[PDB]
Amino acid sequence: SFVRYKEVYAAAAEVLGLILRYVMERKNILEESLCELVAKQLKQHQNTMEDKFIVCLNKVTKSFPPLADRFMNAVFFLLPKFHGVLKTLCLEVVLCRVEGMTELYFQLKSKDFVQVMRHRDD
Amino acid sequence: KPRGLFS
Amino acid sequence: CPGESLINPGFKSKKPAGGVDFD
Amino acid sequence: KISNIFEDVEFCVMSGTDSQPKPDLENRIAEFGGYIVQNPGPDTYCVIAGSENIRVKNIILSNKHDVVKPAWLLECFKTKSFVPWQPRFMIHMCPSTKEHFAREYDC
Amino acid sequence: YSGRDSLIFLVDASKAMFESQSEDELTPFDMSIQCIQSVYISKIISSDRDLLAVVFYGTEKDKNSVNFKNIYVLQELDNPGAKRILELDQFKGQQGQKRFQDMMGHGSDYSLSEVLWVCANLFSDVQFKMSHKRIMLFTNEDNPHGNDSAKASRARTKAGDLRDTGIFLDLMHLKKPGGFDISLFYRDIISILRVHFEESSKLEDLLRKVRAKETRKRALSRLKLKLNKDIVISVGIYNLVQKALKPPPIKLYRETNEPVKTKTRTFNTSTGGLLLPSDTKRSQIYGSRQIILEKEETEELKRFDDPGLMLMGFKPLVLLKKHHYLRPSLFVYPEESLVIGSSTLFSALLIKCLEKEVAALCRYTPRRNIPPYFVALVPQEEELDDQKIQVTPPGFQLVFLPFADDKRKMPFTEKIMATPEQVGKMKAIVEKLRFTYRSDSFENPVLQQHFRNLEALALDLMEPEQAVDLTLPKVEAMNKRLGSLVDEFKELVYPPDYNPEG
Amino acid sequence: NKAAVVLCMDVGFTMSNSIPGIESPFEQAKKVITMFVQRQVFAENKDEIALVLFGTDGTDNPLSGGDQYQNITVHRHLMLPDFDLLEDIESKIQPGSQQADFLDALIVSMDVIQHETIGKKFEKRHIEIFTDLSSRFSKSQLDIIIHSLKKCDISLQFFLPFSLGGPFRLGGHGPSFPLKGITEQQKEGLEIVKMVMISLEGEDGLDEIYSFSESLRKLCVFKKIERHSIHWPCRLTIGSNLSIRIAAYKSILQERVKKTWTVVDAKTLKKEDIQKETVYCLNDDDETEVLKEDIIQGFRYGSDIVPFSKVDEEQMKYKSEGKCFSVLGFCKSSQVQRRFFMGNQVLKVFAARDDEAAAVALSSLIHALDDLDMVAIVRYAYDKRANPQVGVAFPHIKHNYECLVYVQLPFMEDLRQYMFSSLKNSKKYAPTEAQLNAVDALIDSMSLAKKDEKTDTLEDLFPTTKIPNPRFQRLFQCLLHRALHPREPLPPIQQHIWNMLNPPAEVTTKSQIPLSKIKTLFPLIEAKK
Amino acid sequence: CKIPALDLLIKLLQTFRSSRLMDEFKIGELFSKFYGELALKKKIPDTVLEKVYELLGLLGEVHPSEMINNAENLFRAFLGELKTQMTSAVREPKLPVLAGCLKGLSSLLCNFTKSMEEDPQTSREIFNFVLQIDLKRYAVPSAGLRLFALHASQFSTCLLDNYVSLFEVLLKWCAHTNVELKKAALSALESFLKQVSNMVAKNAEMHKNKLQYFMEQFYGIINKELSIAIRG
DNA sequence: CTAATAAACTAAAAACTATTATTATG
DNA sequence: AATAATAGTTTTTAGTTTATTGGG
Repeated sequence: SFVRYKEVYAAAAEVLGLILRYVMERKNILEESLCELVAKQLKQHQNTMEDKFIVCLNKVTKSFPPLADRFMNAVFFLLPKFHGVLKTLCLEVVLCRVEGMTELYFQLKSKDFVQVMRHRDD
Repeated sequence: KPRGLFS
Repeated sequence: CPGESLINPGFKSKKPAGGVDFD
Repeated sequence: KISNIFEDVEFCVMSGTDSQPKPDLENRIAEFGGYIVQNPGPDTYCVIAGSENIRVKNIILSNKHDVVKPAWLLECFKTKSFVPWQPRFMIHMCPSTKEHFAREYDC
Repeated sequence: YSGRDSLIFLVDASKAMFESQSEDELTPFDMSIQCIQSVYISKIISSDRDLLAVVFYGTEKDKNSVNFKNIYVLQELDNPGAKRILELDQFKGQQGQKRFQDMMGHGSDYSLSEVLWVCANLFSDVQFKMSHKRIMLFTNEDNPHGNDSAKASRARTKAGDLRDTGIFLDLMHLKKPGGFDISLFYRDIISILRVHFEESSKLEDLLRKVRAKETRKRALSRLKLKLNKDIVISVGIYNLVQKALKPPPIKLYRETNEPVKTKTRTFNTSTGGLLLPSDTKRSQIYGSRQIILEKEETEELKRFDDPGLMLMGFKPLVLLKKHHYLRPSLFVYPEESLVIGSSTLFSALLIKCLEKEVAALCRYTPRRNIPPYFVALVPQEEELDDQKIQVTPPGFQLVFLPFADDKRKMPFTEKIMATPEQVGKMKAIVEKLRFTYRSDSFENPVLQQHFRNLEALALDLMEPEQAVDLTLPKVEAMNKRLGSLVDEFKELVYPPDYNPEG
Repeated sequence: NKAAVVLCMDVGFTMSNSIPGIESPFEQAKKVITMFVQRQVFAENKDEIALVLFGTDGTDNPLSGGDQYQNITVHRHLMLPDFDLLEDIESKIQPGSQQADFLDALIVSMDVIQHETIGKKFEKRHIEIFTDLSSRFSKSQLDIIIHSLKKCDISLQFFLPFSLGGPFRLGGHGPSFPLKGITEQQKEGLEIVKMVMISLEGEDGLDEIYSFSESLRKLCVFKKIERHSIHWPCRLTIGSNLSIRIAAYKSILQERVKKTWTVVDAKTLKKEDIQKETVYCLNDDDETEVLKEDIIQGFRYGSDIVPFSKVDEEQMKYKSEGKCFSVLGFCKSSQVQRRFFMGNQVLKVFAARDDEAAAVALSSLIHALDDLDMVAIVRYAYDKRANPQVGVAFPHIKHNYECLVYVQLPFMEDLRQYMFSSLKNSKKYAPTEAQLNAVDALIDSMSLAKKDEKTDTLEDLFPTTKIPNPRFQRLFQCLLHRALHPREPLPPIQQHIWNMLNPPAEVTTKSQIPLSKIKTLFPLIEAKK
Repeated sequence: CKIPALDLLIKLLQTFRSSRLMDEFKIGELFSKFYGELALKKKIPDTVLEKVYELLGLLGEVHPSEMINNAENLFRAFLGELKTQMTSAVREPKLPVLAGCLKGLSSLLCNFTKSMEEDPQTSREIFNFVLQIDLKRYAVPSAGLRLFALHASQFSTCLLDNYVSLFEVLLKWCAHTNVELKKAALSALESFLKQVSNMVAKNAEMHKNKLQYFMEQFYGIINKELSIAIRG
């Protein structure tokens, strides 16, 4: 939670997402309560501004897709707000959710996928 | 009551 | 919000002006 | 433009919403040469009256402009000729048309 | 700085909005119409900086990016201009709703998930720091989507997720001859009894146009009080009251409405060419000599002390005169940014000066280019209302002190006593004329007239709204509660033939 | 109307000799005359000022004759004060080895008044006397002078370096002379001054004597040629069946600068060479020129600015009646706070002057309102070009007259909702008791109030409202310097300005140790600028 | 007048530098336009927008007498503001952007004006002597060093004084980070050595400064210090 | 035998967020 | 390969314009 440097929560989200991919090495999940704690922290002072929010969501979802479901609308909401690499961060976040792929065509067209897909960045 | 250079 | 105007919450709730009323 | 008679006659377009929207009135008066201004300028002779506003009331208090109804300019336009002022649309006129009314008839 | 307020307005387009138990009462559509017009005017007067939107459902014709059928948006989140007011007043009135029905759809199926989606997208479109998420529906029946259980479930799931994202929906009680009951489809899909047959949702105040204006948590100035020379306290100086006036004349061209550049220029009378700053000397010709000087030392005489506060001492409040009052009182709040630990110190000094009733006289300099005046500091404690909400902030009420040359002379006045019967006469008069004080009941009628005139001319009304002159007594009840007291006191004091004038 | 004030100033070598460590009476008197004369010339006072000087080596008085009226030089007659007066105060005022009876100089300056009080209108004729009371003298004309003063209507004051009866300061709060260092000549002169003033004025004769130090920091220097501010002759109205004339006055009125800095040329030093114009030109299209009426005004309206000329507003705006002071109602005195005191002035209003029935009515107002603890709401309008205002009226009793004070009240638009937090809720910032006791010890050692013994009243060790604005003092200092020294830089800030600005530092010496207690007990970090 | 105005100013700048003396005489009208625009009593634009001074500095025109005369007024105003802001009497011994912009203006204008034919030379000299700190960017001191290097000869007979103080300030400026400071100090120093060499060659008091200031420092020197002594 | 005086009227300067080049590292 | 002044918004605001009485 401490933010004086990006590194703190960067490496922290690294290790916690790794936990989520390695709590009981995914052969079991009884510490899902811990995942609830980290999700509440995601709510805790990262559902207001939500800049490091997308970064930690990034790092945990690369190792653990099934968590961005609680923030789909959130990442849909904040996409127009962001314009830098944050856009790509959000895109990979929603990309991790093939399970979350139920219907996003209407979302992306409403979230104006057209501009970003026309927005040429490799 | 002032008077003069104090007036 | 209690004590806050519903038109502009965060701003104090406004009561109508009454002026002078002898009792 | 097409008819120079409506040129050189300046209108302070402020209120004309009776039967046709204001922008259409502006387009037609631009085509026919009547000059357009949005606030009382230095050569204001006539002011259109289409609705009652505080500003219209203040204009009524003054005696410099012609309380013109848009239907009158429509009649002048479709007849392709400016018609002399006669009272069937008129409330507060200018001293010159006081002279005009006097030389044609009484009030 | 804190975020803004997002006010979302959304009315149904059906026959229920267009009908009433008594059509003399304006239908739910039109009632929502005066509500939105009134809140638009109030926002223009008070907070004409946030963003307001208009959208419809139930209309068989839709217009939205998501292409959700029967979901038609009218106005994006926008500051209310005269354009929005006029384009909503055309449908205002029972004749206006017929025009609405003609040129705009009315009555068709729709899903709450659709409107939640489109409003979430619209909120996603904004690009400003945000604090308030307020959605204000307009409907007179709770069931229509509880009828479709799948629709109700998905709608409540979407609304719950939105309120998790802070999207705060407020129910509007709306008149319905069948009722607008709560706890049937409500109190479980709204974040916050009677069947709400009426339309009471504080709509009275929503129609109450507010002639108010205040900034959003704006800091006035923060200073640093030096105790003697080295020990310093960070303080936030603020006001609970500040003079307001009509906006200054916004100069614009009479032929384009374009603000014309107003550039002034001093130039040489000898040549006509522009005067450089060097070419101009400050002069005050005292006696027969013209004292020539410049600006830098002029302000160095205007300025005498650094921005801050220089304490003079402690003194009981009795050492001040009631007529002694220089400039209107301010409030001082502890500040814990420049100097941390001054909140404990502020509480300690507050309590201690409460005990001894000792005011903190201080040499005060707000900024540069300003003389250090003398100010009295009295502990202004926290006052809690019925709901324990602080109606008086805890801190110091700062009171300002004039100077010897800042007090004009008063010619000697006679103190000729009055008989106790006269005193009792006016005591009865005042007891009849007694009431409580509240500053929200007082205004400047000239300013109110200015506001109403500006509105009604911008609203293109045939007549301006009339300001109420609360600065004039009610002569009827006045003479009712005086009666014989006035002339009795007269004959007690004044000769009957001698009026106080002539 | 003019005032025929004259000065009978001691110039003897007695005061020219300074006591080591104590400012000389000669130099203090020079300080007083300089400050008075700069406040007089800069304000361009019309009251005529003259001057005679005793204790002077030369003698050029019209009352000569030997051993009386001699060693006395009249320098300036009754004309206007100027900067040449400053030059004479600084140059011609020199240590005068000769001494003379100050009574003879009194009679000389009275004859000067009679010489120059004629031919000019005068609402006041005056003399004063600078004297250390140590100059050689013989008390012969003192009662003759008292009679002559009674027969010529000339007022007086005697100044001493000695105090009438805190750190030692000149122009500040504290002692300015040894309390018992006055010589027996000074003591007998003080007795003579006391008897002269108790014969001339009355019980305020001791309220007649003052000193140089309090002169050097206060403005009573201008109290009896003073003319009060313009009154407000109007009529307070009571509903629709009562109305009484008033003569309002503004007791508290912050002083302004009398003259703005006129923008003269730097090549000819003339405003006439400084001609200015305002060019209304369209902010685009290479600044297309706009006629000064072709520019009109608009007003902000929500998301737009509507063109709205002032004429449309004024043709229907509710304008004030004019000079009207209409009461609205009454509220309890507990319902009004100093935070609601609007405006900068204090309307120390009075009823119809010279109307004793109005005085009786006003006394009834004061008594009944005080007994009811009750304030009045009155609508005020300065004139027709002044918008109406609401204000609070509460009684104000002085030892010599009862009166009513009217102060403007706020509107709803004036009020601002500025939210705060609860200081007492800060348990993390709860005041520790040892810190509280250290604060109490500081305040007791920092208190600026002394309970006046053998009385029931309390004093303040730093009375500031009775002191003028310090900025005008140094402002006039630099003004006179620049006038006399345009080539020289402006003079520094005078020490007496600090002395009047600083509080009694003895209280600071008391607070020293509790200051250490506070700084040791309270953690206060600082932020660098 | 904003970032677009800033970019416009620099674009016109680089336009004058690149394209010059082909139609860069249609600018006297524009010169006077900017002169009157800045002479506006309501002078709002930020100190960052004051690179106009370098724009007001002109070398692409043949310079008619008009801007030559206007330059004197420019100089008087600039020395006035330099005096105002250098002294801490304005609560600041600071000049945010004005100083370097004035440096560039005079660099482009003093080329053809104000040699040592007048007193106001040393008057404008007084300002650069104080050049204390520039907070990690160090633009103004190096800029002044360059400006002196351009018009060092315009300051002769008022730099034959304070041999040491100028010596050590040159040493410190050439011995400071932001190497542009170093090279500017070296250029100013070598121009200073040129002028002092010429004057002592024309001073009859040659032996005086010879045994006074040059010989002592040259012996005392023995990174670039020795090279600098070699040059001297 | 002409005369201050608030008042509304400008300027006008300062505080209030608020991003944003900038070394340091390579 | 990063952080740090830093101009861009409000907020009064001291001189300025009107005139309105108060003399003279």
